[PDB]
Amino acid sequence: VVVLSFELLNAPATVCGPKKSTELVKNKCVNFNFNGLTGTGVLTSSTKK
Amino acid sequence: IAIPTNFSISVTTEVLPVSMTKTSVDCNMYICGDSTECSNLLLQYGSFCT
Ligand SMILES: *[C@@H]1O[C@H](CO)[C@@H](O)[C@H](O)[C@H]1NC(C)=O
Repeated sequence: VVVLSFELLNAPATVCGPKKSTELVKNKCVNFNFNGLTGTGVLTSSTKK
Repeated sequence: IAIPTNFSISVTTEVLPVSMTKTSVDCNMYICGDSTECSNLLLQYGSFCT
């Protein structure tokens, strides 16, 4: 018996799933996915810290 | 009997509201946003938003 325990936080990812990354596209209503954070919107360069 | 011999003139200020601010809401971007997976599910709840 193998028991796996998962933890999903705001920390950087260590164990991650196999997916083929694409090129970043800005100023366009697209569907994104960053760390399991799928959504819909436009991407714009930021100035936040 | 009592009868006045002089008088004064006063100015009184009273206030009362007339109107408020006009507001509007959009259900499809408040309840869901840009998620099309729950737009179809909100469509199954009838015509509350109308
Ligand atoms: C009535 O009141 C005004 C204001 O105080 C004053 O100027 C005037 O002299 C008064 N009238 C009399 C008859 O005293």
